[PDB]
Amino acid sequence: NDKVRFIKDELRLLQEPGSYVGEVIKIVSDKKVLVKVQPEGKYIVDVAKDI
Amino acid sequence: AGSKNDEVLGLLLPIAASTDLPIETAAMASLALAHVFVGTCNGDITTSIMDNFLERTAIELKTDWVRFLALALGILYMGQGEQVDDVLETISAIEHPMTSAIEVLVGSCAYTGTGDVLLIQDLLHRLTLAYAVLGIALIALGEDIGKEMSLRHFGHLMHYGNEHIRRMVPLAMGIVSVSDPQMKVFDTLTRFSHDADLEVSMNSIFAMGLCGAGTNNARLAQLLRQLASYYSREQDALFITRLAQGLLHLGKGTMTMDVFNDAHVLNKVTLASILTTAVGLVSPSFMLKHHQLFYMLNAGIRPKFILALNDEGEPIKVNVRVGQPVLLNHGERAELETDEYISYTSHIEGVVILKKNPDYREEE
Amino acid sequence: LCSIYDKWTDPNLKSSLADVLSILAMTYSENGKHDSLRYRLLSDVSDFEGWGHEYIRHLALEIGEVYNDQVEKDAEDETSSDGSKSDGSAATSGFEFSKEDTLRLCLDIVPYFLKHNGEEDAVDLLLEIESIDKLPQFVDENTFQRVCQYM
Amino acid sequence: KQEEEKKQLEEIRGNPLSIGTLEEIIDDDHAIVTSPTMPDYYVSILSFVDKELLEPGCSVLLHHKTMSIVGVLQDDADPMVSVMKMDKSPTESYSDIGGLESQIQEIKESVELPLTPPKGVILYGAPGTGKTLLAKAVANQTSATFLRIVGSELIQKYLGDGPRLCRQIFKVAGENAPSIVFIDEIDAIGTKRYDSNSGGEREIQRTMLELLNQLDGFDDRGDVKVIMATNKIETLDPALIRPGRIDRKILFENPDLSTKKKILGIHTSKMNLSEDVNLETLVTTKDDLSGADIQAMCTEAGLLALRERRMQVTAEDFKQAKERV
Repeated sequence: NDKVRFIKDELRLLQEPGSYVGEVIKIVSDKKVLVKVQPEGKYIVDVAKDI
Repeated sequence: AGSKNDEVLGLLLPIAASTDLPIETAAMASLALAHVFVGTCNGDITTSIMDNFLERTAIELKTDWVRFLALALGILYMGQGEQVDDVLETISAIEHPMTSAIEVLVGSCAYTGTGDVLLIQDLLHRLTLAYAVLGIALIALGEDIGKEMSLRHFGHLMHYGNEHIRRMVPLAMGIVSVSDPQMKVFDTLTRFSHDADLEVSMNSIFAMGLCGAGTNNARLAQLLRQLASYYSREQDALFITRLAQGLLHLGKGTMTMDVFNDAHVLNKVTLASILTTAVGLVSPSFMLKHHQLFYMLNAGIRPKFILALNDEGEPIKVNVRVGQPVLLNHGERAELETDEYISYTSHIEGVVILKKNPDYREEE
Repeated sequence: LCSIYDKWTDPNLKSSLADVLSILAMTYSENGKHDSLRYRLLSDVSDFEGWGHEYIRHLALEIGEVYNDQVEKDAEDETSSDGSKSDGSAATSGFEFSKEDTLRLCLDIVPYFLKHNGEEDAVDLLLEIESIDKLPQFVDENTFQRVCQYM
Repeated sequence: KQEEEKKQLEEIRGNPLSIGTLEEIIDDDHAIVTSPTMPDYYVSILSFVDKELLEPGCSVLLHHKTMSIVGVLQDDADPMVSVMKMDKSPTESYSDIGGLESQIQEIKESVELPLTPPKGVILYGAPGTGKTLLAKAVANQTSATFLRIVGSELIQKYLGDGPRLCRQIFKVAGENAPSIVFIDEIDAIGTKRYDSNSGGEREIQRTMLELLNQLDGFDDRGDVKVIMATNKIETLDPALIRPGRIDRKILFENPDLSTKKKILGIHTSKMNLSEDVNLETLVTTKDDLSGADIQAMCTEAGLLALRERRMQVTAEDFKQAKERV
């Protein structure tokens, strides 16, 4: 089972929308980090709750 | 101020015990008794208003007789160290924007300059209010960290939507305007004159004469030439422009308000008449009381002043270097002069008794 | 000659014997904390007019710093007003906050810069030294006017 | 409390929403926007904050919806203007710069003198002694709002910023008046090239010409003035010069021995020395250096006396330091 679940586990992760690497341009007090997406332009956008 | 006496206190303290602003007048009597004992610990008034404020004498319900007594002790103690402590008991007790700030502001003049960076620390929080806006004007006196950014922030403080500050600043401007004026808002006071308020106009008419009082154009440029294009759109405007254009030319348009003078020393004569004019001088604007509050500034108003003196040391022919007005004979007009000729000790700006090199020696 | 050196609180007198036996203790080969330093604590003049040996440089600045915070920061906190006019204030005044050792070691250093005439610059140092040994004995003499005006 | 009062104003928006650029603010309280991803939509603010707070062609609060304008978004990406050194009664005065007085009078008579006439000057010559130091001198001596901008700073390849950038500068020039207009190092927006087409940048001229349109749009009795600092004389419009408006070209040259000596006497004494070091000692051995190698002689002298392990520098070190730097 060690594998089994674990193996299975990745399949989940093997299903992604994605994770955008992005270029934070800055934040504001808004807690929306002002971010240029790498190919895209900037988007001031909330963060991960843990960051 | 300069004559200070217990008598009008002893007059106005039972009047203060009688506590009536519209009759006893005791409210601003405390404010006058604030302009009496300035810069000294007066044990009587310390207890007197402690026997007024805390006792909440007679009519006091209003925040009025609360505050009229507050700043009353708030002027007097100044500079005494340990002996200033009971002044907060009348001030910082009752909760207002005058409250948690003055907790250490009674030290500001008692510190005679401060050693702690605490000044900008806490005061910024309430800032980030009219006399909280004012709170930093004391910070520039003794601490180097709180002197600077006020300049282009003043009219920006004026730029804040609330008249609370928008009345505060044009009143807080005049003293600063003849010290470190806000040049653009001079035009924006014009633009905002009628903008959301015609009392802003009333002030944007009136307070232009205030800032334009004895200082004219130069640093004050964008303010005053509007008072020349201000004449009458209204008889009240025509009245307040007549306030303004009188204040514009107040002192023949040549005067200056600088609390500090070139001797490396402060003045609490003026500083006593400042915040009294803040609760007063309310005729065109909020905190309104009555007309005659205009002239309380007369304790501190200066003309631009250089007294050049020879080895007579009192008015005599003698001259500094070039003026505007000329080489200055005694009591001729100028300000802030490091000139050629020597004084008796520590040549500085300002009033200087001129002594001359014996080789070229001259009265000048 | 060790017992004439016993009572050490002097602002001046004990000086040279604490210079003499110490240079004698320095020529004794002791350049560190030794009989020499015990003299340096107790030299309130070791070499003032004269030039200091390796004696002053090492042994002063060892306790010249031990002196520093001994007197310095006693005055940042207090219940009374700031400033004192007393020459007898070493910041051992009231309760003892300061070793006269450190004091007189510095009260060599205080003369050591009494001759130096570093008045204007030494202010903020002497403020960040805050040695009420120093500035009274830092200038007891010379010109009081301009020297101490830019103080 | 106000938290939610404000937060509801946020709760309006939804999120994360899209940073996106305006194109045209329109009074419909719509406006057409600009996306780096290039959806560009004629769309409305969410109105509490103001259209006026922003400009057509500025990055603004936009939903992901139509990129509906959410409200005022900075677009803090730049300052309040293009790229500027904003100073008022600036540090440098004619005294601090050593004797430049030859052209100080040029900047004096043009700017200082009329303030009681031409609208400004052209700086040329060398920076760090003549131009930059003169730049603030009468600007300080008139004590007005000194706006320092380099053509490389402004070197805008985007069409219309270079003018808008300059306009953002002219925005300050009009409101912040009295405003000293300083313009540094134009090799790029100021070279009109040969043509309006085929690979030559209009935004060169378009920056300049509108900068010039706004330059030629003012002349004074001495209140507000302009400064042109750069080494390329003829790449620029004569209307940019416009003889009669800027007739002052201030072209600095290596400070002459006394003007040198003033920068010397200033910068010699301000690097510690041994009285062996002397002005005419340092004057004479020079080729007529700039005011900098004056300093630079003095600067390194410390380091060469630091190379001598001494803070009080010998006369040779300066002589070395100059003949080094």
